[PDB]
Amino acid sequence: GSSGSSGLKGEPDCYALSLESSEQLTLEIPLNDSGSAGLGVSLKGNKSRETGTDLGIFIKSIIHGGAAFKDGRLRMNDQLIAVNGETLLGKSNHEAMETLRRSMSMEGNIRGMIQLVILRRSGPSSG
Repeated sequence: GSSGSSGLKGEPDCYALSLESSEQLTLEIPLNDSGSAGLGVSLKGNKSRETGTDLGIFIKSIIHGGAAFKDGRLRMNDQLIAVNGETLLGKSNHEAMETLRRSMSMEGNIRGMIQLVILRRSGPSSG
């Protein structure tokens, strides 16, 4: 490591260090007691007419006093770019949602947990 620079007179730019890019979070929810029935959360599908495709799947709302409640800390409208390592965007509203319950009973079986990969840009253009 160790490396830098000095000088520069003007700098045709405010500041550039690292290119910005959407962020991703990884939440782990155990399906030990919940798995029995399932996650315990509801999702909603969003369709786009501008594209004519399926934006994907997004959380609807976490049901407190439950299992997901723990992770409920999150907020609905959480696009599921994947789940348990399985992609969703590649699938449709049905399929996708069909995979969840799958991985929920599949991973929650041998594993007992489910991972949720969400994508949230840096900032929703605020300022």
